[PDB]
Amino acid sequence: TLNGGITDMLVELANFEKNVSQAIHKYNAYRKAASVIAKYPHKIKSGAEAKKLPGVGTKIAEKIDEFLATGKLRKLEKIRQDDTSSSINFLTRVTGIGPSAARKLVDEGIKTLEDLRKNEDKLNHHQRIGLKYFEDFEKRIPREEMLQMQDIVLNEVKKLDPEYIATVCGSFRRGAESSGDMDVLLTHPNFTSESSKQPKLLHRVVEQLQKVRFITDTLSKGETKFMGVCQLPSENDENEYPHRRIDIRLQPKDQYYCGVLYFTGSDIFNKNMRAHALEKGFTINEYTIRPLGVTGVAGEPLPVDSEQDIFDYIQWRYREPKDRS
Repeated sequence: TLNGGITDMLVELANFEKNVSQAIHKYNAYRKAASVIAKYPHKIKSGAEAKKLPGVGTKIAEKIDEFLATGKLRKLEKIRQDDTSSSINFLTRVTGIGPSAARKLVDEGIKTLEDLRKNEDKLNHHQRIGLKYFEDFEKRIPREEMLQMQDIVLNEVKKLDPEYIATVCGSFRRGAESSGDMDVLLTHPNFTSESSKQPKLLHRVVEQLQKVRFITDTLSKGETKFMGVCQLPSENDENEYPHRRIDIRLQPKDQYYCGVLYFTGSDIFNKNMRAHALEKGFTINEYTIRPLGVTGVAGEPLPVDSEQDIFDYIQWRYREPKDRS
């Protein structure tokens, strides 16, 4: 280009006056300056040459002049900041606050982490702890620490009851050098899809994990899923281990490996695996795999005793989790 940087700036400016301002006659103005400058066959070197062109006003020349000196524009910086549909996506980075809540805070004035902490009365318990450990929850968890966390969790589970099965899933299970959090899939032969719902099989693990000081906060304690906060034991060291997000999911025995498969995923891998079951005439859920007919009529859930059965069913060779990108 000769003037791309100017027209880019100008069009973005224009779309603000139509989207956000609904001041449509400044849209039309900014557009005019884009078209002419875009048709002007020389490289603009300052704002006054533009002001000549029958569409670049003083204020636009006033705008263009800034862009060619710094390499940026102050007007567009704060507009990119104050976007309602981008400030909503930063508030959702706090656990507990979905877009539902994120909408509820932004147009009421609160849109920043400082302003979130300027009005804690407007946010529930889950959201408050999420807001408190926010920076910690930003951090990655090195594999080293994941391996330690796994030790604690898996040792406590086995001690409680040999019949419990616990698998740490997610990118960790795919052998990733770092993780965002920990997600434990847990089952017990007393809990099946036909059986009567058994919240204490989950409760007992969570409580033991609190007893040994690994679990430090509860965000969400359900009947089949726990969401909370956890922390490695230190001794006493400058900035000890940061607080980590942990989830524990209790699944029915007969639906467990479908769960492990799903939660170990990779998103992309799960999609590709599901499309493929579908090509072979099977449907895969995080709970079951079933024959699928002609129409979307699904049949009876097939027996799964391992991740391997599911691969067998859809005619794939087993994939190591490490190879599930």
